[PDB]
Parts: sequence; structure tokens; C-alpha cells
Amino acid sequence: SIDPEKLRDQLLDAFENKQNELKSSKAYYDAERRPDAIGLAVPLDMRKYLAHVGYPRTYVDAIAERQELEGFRIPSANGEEPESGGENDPASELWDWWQANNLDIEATLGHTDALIYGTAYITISMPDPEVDFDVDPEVPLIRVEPPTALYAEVDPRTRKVLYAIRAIYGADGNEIVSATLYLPDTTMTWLRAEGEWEAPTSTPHGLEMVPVIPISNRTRLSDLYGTSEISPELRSVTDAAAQILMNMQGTANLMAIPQRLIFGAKPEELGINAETGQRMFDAYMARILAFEGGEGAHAEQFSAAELRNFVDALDALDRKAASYSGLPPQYLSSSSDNPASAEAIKAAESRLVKKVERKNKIFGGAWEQAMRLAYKMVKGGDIPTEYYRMETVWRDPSTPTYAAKADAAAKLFANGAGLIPRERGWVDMGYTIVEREQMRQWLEQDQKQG
Amino acid sequence: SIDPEKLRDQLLDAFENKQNELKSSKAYYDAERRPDAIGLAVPLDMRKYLAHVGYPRTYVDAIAERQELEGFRIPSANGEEPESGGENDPASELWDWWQANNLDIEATLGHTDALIYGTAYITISMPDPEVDFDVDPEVPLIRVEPPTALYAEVDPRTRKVLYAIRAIYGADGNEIVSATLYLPDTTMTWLRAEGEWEAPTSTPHGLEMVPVIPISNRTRLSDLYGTSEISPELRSVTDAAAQILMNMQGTANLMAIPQRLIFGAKPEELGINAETGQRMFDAYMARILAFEGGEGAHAEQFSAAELRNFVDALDALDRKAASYSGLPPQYLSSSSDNPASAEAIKAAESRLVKKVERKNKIFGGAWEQAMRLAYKMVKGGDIPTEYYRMETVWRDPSTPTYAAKADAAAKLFANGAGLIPRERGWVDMGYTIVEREQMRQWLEQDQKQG
Amino acid sequence: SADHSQIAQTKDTMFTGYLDPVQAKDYFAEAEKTSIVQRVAQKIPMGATGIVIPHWTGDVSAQWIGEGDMKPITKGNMTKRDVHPAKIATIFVASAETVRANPANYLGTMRTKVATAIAMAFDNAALHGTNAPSAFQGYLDQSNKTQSISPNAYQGLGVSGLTKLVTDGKKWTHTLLDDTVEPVLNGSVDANGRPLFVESTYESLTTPFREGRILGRPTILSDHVAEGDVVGYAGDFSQIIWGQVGGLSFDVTDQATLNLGSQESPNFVSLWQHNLVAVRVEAEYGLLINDVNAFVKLTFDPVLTTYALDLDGASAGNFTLSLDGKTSANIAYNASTATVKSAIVAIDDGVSADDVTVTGSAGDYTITVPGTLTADFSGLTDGEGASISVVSVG
Repeated sequence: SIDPEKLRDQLLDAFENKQNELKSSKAYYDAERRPDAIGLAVPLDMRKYLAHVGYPRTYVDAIAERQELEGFRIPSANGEEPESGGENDPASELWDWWQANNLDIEATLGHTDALIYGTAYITISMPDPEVDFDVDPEVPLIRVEPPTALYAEVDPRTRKVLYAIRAIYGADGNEIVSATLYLPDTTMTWLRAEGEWEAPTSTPHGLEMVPVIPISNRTRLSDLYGTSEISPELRSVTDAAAQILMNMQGTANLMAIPQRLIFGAKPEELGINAETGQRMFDAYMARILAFEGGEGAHAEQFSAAELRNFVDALDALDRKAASYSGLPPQYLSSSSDNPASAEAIKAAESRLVKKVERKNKIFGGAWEQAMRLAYKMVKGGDIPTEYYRMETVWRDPSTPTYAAKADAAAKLFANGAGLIPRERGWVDMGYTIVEREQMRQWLEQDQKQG
Repeated sequence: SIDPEKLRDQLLDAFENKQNELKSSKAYYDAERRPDAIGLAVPLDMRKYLAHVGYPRTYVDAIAERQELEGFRIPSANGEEPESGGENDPASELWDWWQANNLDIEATLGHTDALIYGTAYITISMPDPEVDFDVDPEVPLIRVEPPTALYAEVDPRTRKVLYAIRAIYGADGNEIVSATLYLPDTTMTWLRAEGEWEAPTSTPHGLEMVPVIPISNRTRLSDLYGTSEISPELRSVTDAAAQILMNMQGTANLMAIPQRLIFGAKPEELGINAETGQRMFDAYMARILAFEGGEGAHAEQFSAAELRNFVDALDALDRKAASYSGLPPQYLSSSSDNPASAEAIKAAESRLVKKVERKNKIFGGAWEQAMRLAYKMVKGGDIPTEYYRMETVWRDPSTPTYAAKADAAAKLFANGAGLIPRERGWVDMGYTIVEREQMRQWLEQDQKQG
Repeated sequence: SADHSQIAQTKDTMFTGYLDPVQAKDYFAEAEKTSIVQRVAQKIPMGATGIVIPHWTGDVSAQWIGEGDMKPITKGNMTKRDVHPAKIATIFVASAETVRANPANYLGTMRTKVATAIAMAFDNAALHGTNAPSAFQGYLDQSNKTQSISPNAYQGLGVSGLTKLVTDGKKWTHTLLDDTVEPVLNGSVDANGRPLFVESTYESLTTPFREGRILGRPTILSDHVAEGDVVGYAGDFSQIIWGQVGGLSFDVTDQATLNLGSQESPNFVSLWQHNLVAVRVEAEYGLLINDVNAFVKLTFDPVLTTYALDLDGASAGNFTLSLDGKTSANIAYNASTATVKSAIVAIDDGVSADDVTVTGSAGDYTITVPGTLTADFSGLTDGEGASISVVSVG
């Protein structure tokens, strides 16, 4: 056995400790003040006029913009296909829960925070009909949580979760107001703040494994607990650009114009006010200042600093931030030109869209578990062994180019005489599974007249 | 022969020793602090503001990003095997195991560790019904382990593995919380810590060989044990660029602007405060500073450093990194021309695409041998000798220039009157073996009408 | 800090030229040591809080009885021993630039070298008591039994050595031999000059050196068993038990502070302040020997055995001493060194006034004698902690 009370505190420790690491990563996407960003040449009273830099915001958005599911695809149990079987099939069951939970919205936020902090967690839980009444009580509730609110310990010998804690703060963020512990056979919640606990609301569940799945961003088998997408490579150029921008901004307040000197001419002879050390000048156009001079008196000036000198460094540093992140060059305004042909886009895009496709591959492994868990909760017993072989189906991450896809697809289909069957032409034009299932009805309504 | 409880310690020493070698390559894929990266000109207090350089990670991703297995090929004396769903062609049984294990996910990670460190290990076992909750219990558990978690002694006479150990560190990375030792005929594991906290579980297996296969990055036969993809030339240009980028950043913090000077007026003649060596100049625009300059004074300034003088050295290092890695110039320089046409994209990708196809050729032999070994472990009998002729099939590494491929495939098929049979048109479009069976069904369901 | 620190491994003179392409593999390396104790003693499981071992001690009895003669009453009795694990530890420290480069494979080497050092410290503490921690319940050298072996190994082991064990009712189960003893297992001839322990044509190792059996008993060879005149051990290694609480627990830090002095004379350094990296290593071991007199110390040629006798401040009575099988006349609790020497030669034994030697006063009597010495305190009327032990060789 393990004591739930000791375990509640043990996991509150590991969680509330681990928040200190991930605070460093958030500071790049929220553009919080980092000490290292602050440009050293700026005078000390002026150091408060910070320059913030947006490469990490741009990069995590440019990926999370491009991820969505078209649906789920599951092996044929027996016979040729499930595909024309419609609302009775197992693929449309899993898509029904996805729509009913609005995971089409909040999975996009879960993907985003998995790229910020390196992990997010999917919780599966049948709804309690006594709370949160905006739900279908026939459908398992699925909730995605950030690592700022859910924490889970993976056993490294397997890769399963051992136990996990979800804890939620008061509106000012100063105090935990409720905590929930998930265990392999039960879930428990304590309903008030840590100095003021009360006996837990507790439920069994039949899954015999913890009903939480870690979505984790990873690049290697070696990244065993996931990794922030905002790499140290990209942090360094984010902070370097801030140091340049502050030093250039200070220069524009202090040196972008010449400083004018006069030597040899005595302050009393200039008539300078002896108490204040200064004299007024009208200085409108074509006034000539006539001086008594003598003693070798003359005027000379310190030059301006060229702000171009700093700009040459920023142009070079953008060319670094592009190549490190793998964004297209137009995203960082640095290209010699726009694209000018249908595939000249695909060239510039190709470095990003292959990355987005691997994020789809790696998060597919989370959702294809989340739906096995949700099935086993709703139905009980063994999962139909086809489900171990499902694949999630994702939007093609590149920009849509419908007019260039069109004259290709029609040349392959050739009014039914052609190389490909009709429905592969629909897949090729990029129509989503959920859309082809309505479009096959419209085809029958048309073929009714011919 | 050796007593296994003696052999595990002998292996754990060799495994512990190995970590310090492979940690060298790790420090380029993560941009860790490398002492050779630190630019020498910046003073000893500014040395903390490390630059990091992204070429090695850009390269090792840009290879692994392109790789994907699409299925298996097995010949027979029948001249063809019918496509026939999930088992009747033996290649479809192998692909069924390739999805019941998520090897479509774990391979695209595993190749990244196999490029970084130079090796990764494919492990085969029958699943444990007491522990493996989330697998079909009748398929073989085939899984990839990085060289940070598995070590195998390979005999130089034969290139067979003699024995291998898989050792898992705890959540803090310190203690070895379990070890699994694979012998030619037996698998053994100690489950709580170093065999200190448990006696070993064991299982015999029906093989002559240790059930572990090395994926190895071999450039030439003389890489007898495989080698890191982060080549000495890429390490060289990476560290060279890191020094020049730091010296430029330090220049912008100290010397991107003139330093102004006056001579011929003692501090007392300026009204400088004696305790602090300064006076508060009235810094606003268009003042004129008046001095007595009583020695016969003059004004001078040291020049700013030209930051362009670092920048057009960094140009040459990016152009070196392009030539050494063979990445398309557009991966590293925004000033290189974006290719305007599909032919120009085949030109620019060619240097990379060929090298990806080498990694496909060389890693294919590892997966191919892993499947033959899985077949003996599941079915117990000798392998049908056709499996020795089996080969892998992989994604076309090049970007999908669909509108150019469609007009070409349409011209060759010419509505059945043309050169090619229908099936060759489907492979020339790059449709997977998995999609080809959907093509079969959707064509029959169209030819049912005509 | 300066190069060639005695503490910090910092790109030092020791690594001279490591960067060059011509530095070879070491061709003159040696095998790392492995503990004999961990091969021969049974490994009992234990946690950090240690264990208690129960032992029976009731001399339970029954009596021959007549018709209607009423039956006698008896009861059993029991005791227990505590065992606790000791802890052994070290830290080794390198400059960040050292650990980034790992010249001469220093860290990978050093991890094995501290592992051998921990193992050898445990072995030495179990055999010889050198630096043994207070938690270890005795050590193998404390045995009051010794035996010469060089003249003929079979006679030394199987006859004389065994006699000293079975006369005290102990079994014989193994021999531990230092591999320096090979020239004595060679030779050991019959009267015709053939060696006892090898084949007619002398092709192959004398069978004990094959890890064979001397008579019935397995033998364990090692290259680090001998200290002083003691060259090996014979006995029942079932009487010794040990345990380990966890693995060699290597971890690494670089933010910590270390002290290079003592706590009373400290010399603190932050590892971050000068950019070091440090690896800390620790382990815990328990060790119990049920009876240290159950073993016989094999020794190369005839030698005296030396003892310390403590009277625990006893204020009155008489004791007695026994050497091998023989027993002295009664001895007063406060007798002089010349007095107790005279009581030893009066034992009726082959010992003589030129062999026996003594030093002490009213207590703490050190004595050296060519045999197994032991004491009877039955007539001592005070100081029940009074005791005798082997103290050192020489």
C-alpha cells in the first residue's frame, strides 16, 4: 500500500519545486525581463527603458498555427474497409468525443504549451452529472492541462505514469486552493487551501492505470521527460538582439547628432550668466554668431555615431535567427524577394513544414493513447485489438494552393478514364475526412439526375 | 562461460566508461557551454554572455526529418504476392507489428540518436502480461533504446553482438534503478536497484543470437562500430562561428560608438567635483559647450569599430557550413537565391537528398535484420528463406512537387492507351504501400458502376 | 586557481601533451582488484536501520524417571545481536575545462578507481581491521589460532591447521590464499622429491591454483590477502555475513561549497566561484562475524602470537590462563609481569623462559607466546568486563 496523505504532500513538493525550472522558459515567450537582455552601454538611470525581442514568440506560434487533426483512421476489423460505414464505425466514435469536448480548440492550446514548457498532460475522466452541466453525460470528459497546473511522475523502467497531481491556484496566484491526486485505481480531491484541508471527495476507476497521458515535445530517445522547443540556440540570439537594440536605442538618445564645442573664448566675454553657467540663443536660420575670439579661440565638434553601424549587426543577427529557428526568411523580413511561382513557396516553406509534420507524428502518439484510455473507461473490459494500430490523421501543414492542386487532380482523374479513383482525388485536393463523409452524400444527390 | 551476476558488473563498467565519450557529440546537438566556443577578445566579466551556434542541430535534424519507412518487400516463386490486407502477403504481417508497436514514432526519434551518437539499439522481446498493459499480447515487443541506456559488445571476427546490457538510471539520473542483460539464449533483469534490491527475473528465448540489433551510422566499412554524424568539420566551423559572434557582441557592448576626449583644460577648470571626477553636462540637443581651454586645448575621439568588419567574416563561415554539410544554401543564408521552379528545387535539394537516401540504405539493414529476428522469436520455427531477400521501402526524401508529377504521370498513362500500367503510375506519384490497398478498393467500387 | 593544485584536477602537468595524435593505449595496465569478502561471505539483505539476529540459548533437558516419580519442570532461553551498516565516502573535483575535454579518459578512469578503492577499503576493514568502522562486529585477524605452512602445505593445512579447528569443535569450509604462496604449494614434496599437488609430467597448474579443492574444501585465490606474516585463512566462512544498503551512489554538482581544510581549520571554496565540477560517491556496508576464533591464520613460517589482557579495574580475586590445551596454577588479579610470566612457564608445556615475554602493570598485561592463549575469570570477584584479545602481529 501507499498512504494518500503522505503522497499528496510528496507530489505537491515535486510539482511546486519543478515550477522554478520552467519559469526560465516562459520568460522568452511572454518577453519578461531577463537580466542578460540588458544592453551594457546604456547609462544606469536609462536601463529601465528595455527593448524586448520576439523570435521565441514567432517560432512557437509558427508551429502551433499549423497543427490540427482531420480525424482518426483505424484498421479494418474484417472485410475490405470501415470507411463508407459512417456513424457506426470506430473512427467516427472517437471523432464524436473529440468534437463534443471541443478538443479542436483546446488541443491547439495544449500543443502550444507542450512547445513552450516541453510537456502538457491529457486527463481522461467520466463527467460528474452534479457539476459543469454544459456537457453530454454520455461522453468521457477529456481535459488538457499545462505543467503549471498538473504534474506526473513517469516510472523510467517502464514509461508509464506512477501517480500524478493536479493543483489549482486562487485568482491572484498566491495560494493553492484545491489539489487532486490520481492513482492507478482511484482519483481523490481536497477542496480548500493547504492550511485549511478537508476530507477528500474520492472515486474508484476501473482502468488499472493512471488516467493521465503526458503530451511531451522530444527530439531524441534521450529526451526522456521532454524538452522546451525554445532551444538555448534560439535564446542566445533573442538576448543578443535585445542587447543590440538597447545600445542602439541609447545611442539614438545620446550620440546620433554632433556635439558642438568652442574653445579659447572666455565665459565672461560670451556673457554667460555666472550663477547658471548658460546663455540663451535665438538660433533661427541664417543668424551668424560673431565672437570676440582671441587667444587661438575656435569651434570644433565631436561627430555623430552612425546608427548604421548597429543596424549592420541586426541584419546579420536576423540572418542567424532565421537559420537557427528554420522559419522561412520572409517571416523575419530578411528575404531579397517574395516568392514568384507556385512551387517557389514550397521551397521556402520546406524547412518548416517537415518540422511541423514531426510534431504531428510525436503528438499523434499521445492522442492515440488518450483515445484507448477513453474507450476503456466508457466501455470497460479489453479494447478491440484493432485500436492498438490506429493512426491520427492531420491537416497537410503547408499553405493551401488550391489553384495549382486543381489542374493536377483533374489531369489525373480525367472524368473517370484517368489514373486514380475519385476518392483518392478527394484526398489529394486535401478535403478532410469529416468533409468527404458529407461530400459523398452530395455526390449521390447529383448522380440521382446525372 | 561466465556466471551472469559477474558478467553484469563487467558490462556496467564498460557502459559507464562509454558515457564520457558520447557526451562529446551531445554538446553540439544541445548548444552546451564549450570552452573552445568562447570568443577571446571580450573581457573576463563579459565571458558569461555565451553565443550559441545552430549548425550541428540544423544538420542532424535536416537529415532525420526526411526519413520514413513505408513498408517491406519480400519476393516469392509465385512472381507476385497479392496485396491482400493485413497478413496474407508476409510483408503485411511485418507492417502489422510495425504499427502494434508505434515504430512509426520510435524510429523517427531513434534515427536522431543514431545520427548524434553514431548508434542506437533495436530490442526484441515477447510482451510481459503482468507489466505490458498497453500492447496486443500476441505481437512481439520491438523497441528502440539509445546508447545512453544500452551497450552491446560486438565481436570483431563476426560483427555479432556477444552480449548486451540495458541500464536505466533513476529520475535524478544517479543510481541504476534496473539492469537487463541479454545473453544468446536468455533475457535476465534485476528490478529495483543494481540487483541489490531484487533477485533477477529470467526468460529463455528460441534464438542463436542476442535479441538486440545495432542501428549504426557507418560512413565506410572502416567505421567498424559506427560514428557520430556531427563531423569534425561541422564542429570546427560551429566553434569558429561561436567565437566571431561573441567578439562582435562584445564590440557592440563597448565600442560600436566613438569615445570622446578633450586635452588642455585641468579638471578644476571644468568645475569637475573632486570626489567623483565628473560634472553633469546639460545633455539636451543643440547646446554648445564653451570652455576657456587655457593650455591651448583641443578635442579628439577614438573611432567606433566597424561592425561590418566582423559581419563579412561571418558570411564566409556560413558559406563554409553550407558546403561541408551539403544543406541547400537556403537553409543557412537568407542572401542565397530562392529557387523559382521545380527543376531548380531538384537542383538545390540534390546534395542533401542523396545523403538521406544513404541513411535509408544503411539503417534499412538494421530494421530488416530486426524483423527476421522477430519472426524467429514469435513463430519458433526456422525463417522461410525468402526473408533473406527482403528489403525496406522508404519515403522519397525530396519535396513533393505534385503539380509537376501529375502532368508527367497523366502523360505516361494516357487513359490506359499510354506507356505505363496503372500500378506504376501510382508508385511514380509516391503513394505508400498502405495507401495502395485503399486505391484497390476505391477502384473496384468505381468500376462497379463504370 | 593555480595549476598543480593537490585537490583540483585543472588542465595540469599530469595531462602533458594529451591533445597530440600519437599518445598510445596503456600497454602496461593492471586488472582492478575485487573483494574476497564479497565472493566468500553470504550476502544478507538489510536496510539503513540495520537488522537484529535472534539466537537460541536454552539448554532444555529431560530426566530419566521411575514409576510414579513426578516429572521435572524446564524452560528455554533466547538472545539477539544487533547489526548496523557503516558508511564510506569520497569526493573528487575537476576544473570545468578538464571535465569538458576529459583528457586521458580521466573521469571514466577515476569512477573505476574510486570504485576499486571503496571495495578494497571494505575488504581490508573485514580482514585486518585497518581503519574499520565502529559498526563492524569484529574482523578476521582477531583469531587466536595460527599455523605455519612453508615446510609442507598438505601437513600445514590438512593435519596441523585442521587439528586447531576441530579441537575447538569448528568446521573447515574454505581456504583463502594470497597468490604469493604459489612457491609453497609448488615444492611441498614427498620424500622422493615429487610435489604433492601436480601431475606426473608437471605441465599444468597445481590444482589449488585452478581454484580446485584442498582435500574436501574449495579454495579462493587473490593478490591482496597477505599482511605481515599472515598469508591466508582457513575456516568456516558460513560464520561471516555482510550486506550493502544501495549501489555506489555517484552524483555531480557545481554550485556547492567545499572545505579543503578540517572543520576547525576550514578553507572554503565555492565550486561555482572558480568554475569547478565535483563528483561525490558513497556506499553503506554491514558486516558481522559470529566467532572470530573460528578461523585459523595461515602464516608462512613459525611465529609468536601476541595478546592484550584487560582486568576491567577488578578490585579482587584470582584468574587462570590456558595455553593450547594446558592450564596454569591460580593467578592473583594484581600479579607482577615477572609473576604472570612464571605462571605461564608453570603450565606444563614446551614453552621456556627465553620464549615467553610480558609487559604491563596491575592490568593491561601485554603478552607474546608461541600458541593459542585464553583466560578463565571464574575466581575474579569484580570487573566482569575483564577480557583478552589478539592485539597486533609482532
